[PDB]
Amino acid sequence: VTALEIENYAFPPTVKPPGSTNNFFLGGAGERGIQIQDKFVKFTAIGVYLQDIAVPYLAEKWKARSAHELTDTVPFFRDIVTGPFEKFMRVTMILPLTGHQYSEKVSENCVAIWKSLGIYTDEEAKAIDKFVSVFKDETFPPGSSILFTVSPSLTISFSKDGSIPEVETAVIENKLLSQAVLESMIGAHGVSPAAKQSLASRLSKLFK
Ligand SMILES: O=C1C[C@@H](c2ccc(O)cc2)Oc2cc(O)cc(O)c21
Repeated sequence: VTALEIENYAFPPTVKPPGSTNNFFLGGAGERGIQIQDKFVKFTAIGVYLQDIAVPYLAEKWKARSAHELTDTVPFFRDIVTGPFEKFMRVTMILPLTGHQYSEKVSENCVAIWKSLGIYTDEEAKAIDKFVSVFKDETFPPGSSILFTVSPSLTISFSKDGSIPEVETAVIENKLLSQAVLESMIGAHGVSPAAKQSLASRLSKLFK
């Protein structure tokens, strides 16, 4: 596939997440913004990479549907989130964020929606606690990146720019946390509609 450039940040077509050794391709990328006082403040640029094997898996079930169709289909993105393949997310900050600011916002989203499905055990709370522990002292100037590998486990890595380090920072062995992080971005209530549309556009075409 092709590379994508989002808000002056470049996402190449392939990456090598640090922990894994599988091949990944850029499924899509998009900005993430919030609405404050009449203005859409763009905070991050998100790149969603998928393991190569995701194309045959998704091609079987989502072939013959237009990009417009896939964007609305909620089960299409749930398959991207939960499929039996690795996912890698790059979150590059457009505006500066502290790790506490980032993890707290990640935290409530993940905890509340887990209460939606009545799957919130005391284990996920421990996963959340570790997640917050990873981010506690981190700071993320413009251009720095938060890297997530979602594996059938969540691997967390940090970079001061857009490059991928050779060694992660932490691994959290929880399947729901690893999935929630990605759901919070490209899910039904996903904070990056633009990443969803990029994913819809690029994967449907790949299915051809
Ligand atoms: O990429 C971001 C930005 C982050 C954020 C924005 C502004 C702010 O003040 C604090 C955090 O919120 C998020 C929350 C998520 O669940 C997943 C995400 O990818 C993100």
